[PDB]
Amino acid sequence: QYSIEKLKKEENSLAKDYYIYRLLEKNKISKKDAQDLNSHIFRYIGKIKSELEKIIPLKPYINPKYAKCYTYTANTILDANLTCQSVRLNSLVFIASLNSKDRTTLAQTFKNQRPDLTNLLLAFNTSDPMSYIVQKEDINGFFKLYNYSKKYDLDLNTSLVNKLPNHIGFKDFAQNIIIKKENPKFRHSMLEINPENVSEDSAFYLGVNALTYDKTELAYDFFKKAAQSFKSQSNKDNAIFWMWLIKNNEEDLKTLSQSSSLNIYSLYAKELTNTPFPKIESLNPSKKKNNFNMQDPFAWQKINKQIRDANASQLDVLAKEFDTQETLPIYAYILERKNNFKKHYFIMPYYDNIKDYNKTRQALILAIARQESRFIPTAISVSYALGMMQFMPFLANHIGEKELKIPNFDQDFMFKPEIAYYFGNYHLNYLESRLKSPLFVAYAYNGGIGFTNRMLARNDMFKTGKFEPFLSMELVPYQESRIYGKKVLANYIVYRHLLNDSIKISDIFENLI
Ligand SMILES: CC(=O)N[C@H]1[C@H](OCC2=Nc3cccc[n+]3C(=O)C2)O[C@H](CO)[C@@H](O)[C@@H]1O
Repeated sequence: QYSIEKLKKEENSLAKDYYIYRLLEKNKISKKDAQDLNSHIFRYIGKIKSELEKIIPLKPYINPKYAKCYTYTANTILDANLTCQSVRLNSLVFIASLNSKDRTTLAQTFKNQRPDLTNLLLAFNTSDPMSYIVQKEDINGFFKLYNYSKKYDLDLNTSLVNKLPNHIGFKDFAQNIIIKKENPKFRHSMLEINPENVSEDSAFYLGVNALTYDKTELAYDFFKKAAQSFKSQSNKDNAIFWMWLIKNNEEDLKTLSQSSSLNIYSLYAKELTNTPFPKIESLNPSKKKNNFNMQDPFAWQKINKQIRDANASQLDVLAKEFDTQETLPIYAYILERKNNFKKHYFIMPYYDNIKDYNKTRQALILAIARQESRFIPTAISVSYALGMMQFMPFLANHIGEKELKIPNFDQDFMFKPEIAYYFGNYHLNYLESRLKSPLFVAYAYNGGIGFTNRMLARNDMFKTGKFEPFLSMELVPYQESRIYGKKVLANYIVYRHLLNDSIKISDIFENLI
């Protein structure tokens, strides 16, 4: 392994973070090594933060200007100057902590300048603050209360619900309560939001909301508004698909069958309309090799930043440089960006390691690897998932040390295609044998089998129903996994096709119920 001094000479990157983390967790960083260190951390969040602050806990940070203001409590707040008073009253917990006499006083003080404060102050002098804020139609206060406690739930009138989307907090709020199935009175009130007043994801989610109460008309209008406003074509297609499912206008399905975006919805539309399968590019570079060390994590991280920080002209220079068999995953990575994501790249690198698996298992492996890494051997994620199949270190060690007992096993073996594909196959077997559907497998690869089993046990998920299974696909409670499923499923269809082992996507959907 590389020492801390040798890491310090490399550019900040997720690779460097990973390796610093690995020293940390094996307790190989002294208090003296850890001094100048958070100048060397590319992204100072998560576990590397936790770990480095067990050595050097951070004193900061409260602004030197308001330092005075954090020396008062709910007992001494009326002794605070007027700035200090207003600063501390940013916290709804602080306000809750005050007694009701002090709230009445402070509320008189602020009714002129800060009636936002006044309203919250007076709100916490009632048994139900939300109800007070709702009656005042204080939008800022509504969201402060929502962030403070998710437990307030109350019917909102048309006037008020239509003001809510104007606030930055609305999107997360709506997605939260609709996916989690919380705040039933909020959700029911959101049926009266005018579609004119929302766009993009908010409008999409309000469409899902409307379906759950069997309000198909409002749902369509919500989905329509989502389709017209969405930035990405994939999302636009998701919304058009619903537009069609609800009303069945063939204009909508045709638009969807003709989409440039390859996704489960455009694939399904093409199947229903007898539209041919989309053009999949074919990359067979003659040249066999170049310099590039495909096993070097640091080399990838630098070439990666070059590919993001590159004008459409610098890309052509990289494309030609990496036009080899050895660097085929990079070639395709560059190409994908270069042609502005209009062409469809579905490579099959390191094929010898999977050619003996049945074709259906091959497709799943490839589908997962495409989404997880675009087949970059030394790919590292923000949570330090490793290699082409993006194994979390816990699971990689459990498999390699305990289950497959590989000799001299290190987790950096996940950077090896032969290992990635083999551990991938192993883990996929465990999941397929319990879940069957490759969609369900995909949810569990990403978010674990506990989460997936909890979801399938539910009465209202992946059961029979008017809009099933598409509705349940919209209600998978982890956003990361909800998206991952859709994408891996589309990769699966495509890879089964390229492997001369086609399946109708409608068959996939029937076996979800
Ligand atoms: C390298 C990386 O961060 N991969 C993550 C992957 O990132 C999606 C990627 N998507 C794309 C898309 C186009 C080009 C390149 N990439 C990537 O390199 C990675 O997202 C998954 C969840 O959906 C994560 O589990 C996975 O670790």
